Amino acid sequence: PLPSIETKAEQLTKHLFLLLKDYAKLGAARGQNFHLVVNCFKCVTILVKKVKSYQITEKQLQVLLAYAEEDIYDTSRQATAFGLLKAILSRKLLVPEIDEVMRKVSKLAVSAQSEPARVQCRQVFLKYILDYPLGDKLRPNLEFMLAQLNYEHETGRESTLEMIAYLFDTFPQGLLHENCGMFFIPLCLMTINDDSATCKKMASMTIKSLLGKISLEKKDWLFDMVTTWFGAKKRLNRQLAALICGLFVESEGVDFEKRLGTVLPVIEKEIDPENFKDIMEETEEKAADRLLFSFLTLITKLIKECNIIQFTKPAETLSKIWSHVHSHLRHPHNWVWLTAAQIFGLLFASCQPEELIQKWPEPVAIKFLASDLDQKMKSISLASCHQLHSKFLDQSLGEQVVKNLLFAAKVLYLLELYTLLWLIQKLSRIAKLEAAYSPRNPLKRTCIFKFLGAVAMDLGIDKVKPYLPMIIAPLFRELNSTYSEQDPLLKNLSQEIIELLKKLVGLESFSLAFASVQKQANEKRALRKKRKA
Amino acid sequence: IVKPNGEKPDEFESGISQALLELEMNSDLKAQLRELNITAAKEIEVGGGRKAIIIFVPVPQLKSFQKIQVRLVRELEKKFSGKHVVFIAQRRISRTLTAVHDAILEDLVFPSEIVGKRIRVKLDGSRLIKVHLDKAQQNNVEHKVETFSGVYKKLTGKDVNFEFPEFQ
Amino acid sequence: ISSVKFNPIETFLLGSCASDRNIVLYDMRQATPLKKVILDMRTNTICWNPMEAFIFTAANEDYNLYTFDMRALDTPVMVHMDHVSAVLDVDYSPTGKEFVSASFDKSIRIFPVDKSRSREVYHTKRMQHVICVKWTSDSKYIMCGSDEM
Amino acid sequence: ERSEASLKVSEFNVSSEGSGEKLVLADLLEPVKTSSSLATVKKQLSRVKSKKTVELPLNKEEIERIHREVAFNKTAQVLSKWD
Repeated sequence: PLPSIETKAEQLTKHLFLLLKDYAKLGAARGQNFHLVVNCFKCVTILVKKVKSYQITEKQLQVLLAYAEEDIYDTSRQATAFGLLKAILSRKLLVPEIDEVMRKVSKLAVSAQSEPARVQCRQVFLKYILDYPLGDKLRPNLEFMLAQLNYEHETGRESTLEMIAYLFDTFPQGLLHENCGMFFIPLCLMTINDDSATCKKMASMTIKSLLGKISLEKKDWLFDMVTTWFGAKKRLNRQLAALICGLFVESEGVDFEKRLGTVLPVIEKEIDPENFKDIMEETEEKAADRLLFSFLTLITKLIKECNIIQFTKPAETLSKIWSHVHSHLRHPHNWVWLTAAQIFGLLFASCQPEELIQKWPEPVAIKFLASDLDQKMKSISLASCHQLHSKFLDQSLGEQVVKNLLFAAKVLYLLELYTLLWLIQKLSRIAKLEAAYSPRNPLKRTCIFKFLGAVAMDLGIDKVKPYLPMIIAPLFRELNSTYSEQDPLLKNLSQEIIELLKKLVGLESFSLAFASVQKQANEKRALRKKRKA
Repeated sequence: IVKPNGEKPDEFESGISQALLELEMNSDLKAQLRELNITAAKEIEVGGGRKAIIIFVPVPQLKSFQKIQVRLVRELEKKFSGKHVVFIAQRRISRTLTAVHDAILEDLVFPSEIVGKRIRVKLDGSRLIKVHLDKAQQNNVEHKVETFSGVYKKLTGKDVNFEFPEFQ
Repeated sequence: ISSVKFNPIETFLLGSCASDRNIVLYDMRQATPLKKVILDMRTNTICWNPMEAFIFTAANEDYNLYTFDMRALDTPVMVHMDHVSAVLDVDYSPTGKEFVSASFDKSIRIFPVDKSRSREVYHTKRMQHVICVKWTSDSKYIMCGSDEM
Repeated sequence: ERSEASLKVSEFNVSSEGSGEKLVLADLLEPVKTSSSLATVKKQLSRVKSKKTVELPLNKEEIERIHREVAFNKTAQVLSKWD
């Protein structure tokens, strides 16, 4: 609050216009001249914004518009006039030159290499669409945006989706219905035909935002397009339909049952093994796998968004669906059986183990496991044992397999009381065979060791004792080894697991169990000297 | 595709390896990419906003990487947002410092050959180094001279300018 | 760059000479060079015709003088061939019909613009290595600066 | 014995168009049954296709070159007055 500002405000305006006249022309902002132009546009913006005091007249705003236009076309330098350009838009200047300038800013929002440059261009263009009364010209500015979705570079294509998502949040309901068909179909291509992953994710989110605020009658019309794609001959069209239908289940939420009746017959055809039995071309094998993977992810979305597990009415289709997922636990592609393991993992968390044996209308999924329960749990364990031998095995991959093994281990135990040793012996053989052949690879030993610790912890202190020598037997082998001193990852893991065994089970009984492994080591070597002779 | 000296790969190097695998199996370059691997990848800033990726490849494979240099650069620049990509062999863990610098400079401008070198001493006493490139490949590497100068300054520490003489 | 000269007619234009034997034309308003032409040897000095906006004359190291039309730089308008050493400086008479040239050989010559041979040559025993020459503004006198001080 | 060349599993990491055929925009519009709303959607999409997408910015060197030809033509037009 300075009283000399009002007296000197007239002299300030002349000085700032002279500097803008001199230094905003082409090629006049290199080197030291650049920072003068930067601070010159900032100080002018303050004068424009404060209309209450020493306000800039409307004729002068047209002059400042020309200077700002000359700045943004200068290719050599970075543009510095975006802050001024926003301030003019807030003053509601209505001249024909506004429209031509905004076209350049819209082009710059896509093609600018600098990340801050694209951010500022978007805010100017978005400010222009919402706050100016040009209704007739609003339509061309929207179809220009959709044409920009085919930009060759990722950054420009990402910036377009940023602008589209903002308009979906801010348009009224009526405008959104009129242009629904314009946005939806080209965005469907972006989810499948894009080269980058992050643009595909952003394309999915802006579709969901569109589906959130759209009326229910328009939702049905859009879904008929998806249903038509489901029956399309093209393999890409079918996996596109699964991907788009996967977006509905979030937007519908718990309201997808009205459309759920037609979706199930379509899925059971695709995930059925008979389709993919014989394929002679590597192109079709990848086409088949990407189709199958997309449909299984649709099933996962249905299981979490809807209570598909706790459904009984479409009993005939659910039984066929739930058996095909079991048949895909042996699929060679790692992306396939990982999702199949995720599907079967979702069953095991939902159903308590004592309930299944107690049963050894009703939901089909529970009835699927309950019937032939001994045969099913053997196949699940055997399939999980096969997944450990997969070459594309990781820590994230192993964790899902281990959790499925934990549920199979529990179920077999309570079944015995009313093959756990067979399961432990099978995994113990894998650890023995790997260390002999390739001690370098630690992946399978890590998953097996984590399995042993969790199985013991779940079992009670008395119950681990019949199984204690078998649990600790592979741990002793890796406790001391030639490769163990080189890479102590396995040795440290063994020491950690042993300590929980000492806490969980009595220390004297642990010493009794540990000695029992030690003595059996003594006779086995003693026979080995006889074998040496 | 990344084989560093017993270290974990970085996120940028992992992304480069992902793109290389995508080209290896999906595209029609399998017969060459299958036998090839890189050592490291780095990103640097040149020219007041420009960005350059340097792909460090092992020496015995470098010649093979020259067979498909242009295709890989064209695909990787499109995969990124226009950032300039250069392939350089891994010299520093035989040759003296000057020999290593010369080998780096040869690898840096690969589509064009180095045909001459001049040093001009200005009246103030400063020196300007000019490296001459062949006229046949001028249009291919004409826009990358600032990138070459920035990369050479970052790696070696010397200031170098690039020109195209009329006479061969 | 050795020399730079403003054009007296169409005052926004510029001319220049550099060390790789080229001549470059600039434009002040648009802040960009216009065109480049390369000769056999380096040009020492450039001068604009004060009566013809598109005409300029270059003093070159190959004992010669070249008059150019800046619209068509592919070929020179005329060549002037009386000097026996490198030409260092040129200056036009205000009438625009003649120019005077200094050379490393101890003489100065007057050439008509439309002719290829000199009208006159001036020399003195005490004069050596004429460095700079200016035609006076009333078109009556010539002044020269040499290295005997 | 097959993998998708991406470490993380997602529907966005599938890397489509690697092998097989391409899918154009017309394949989405052809099979669906005709209607007035479908007709106006087709008209809107055709008008969108009519618009021009922004080209990649040219390199600095040819931008400077094109500046040179523009300025030279303007100066030649100015100088032709004195003939």
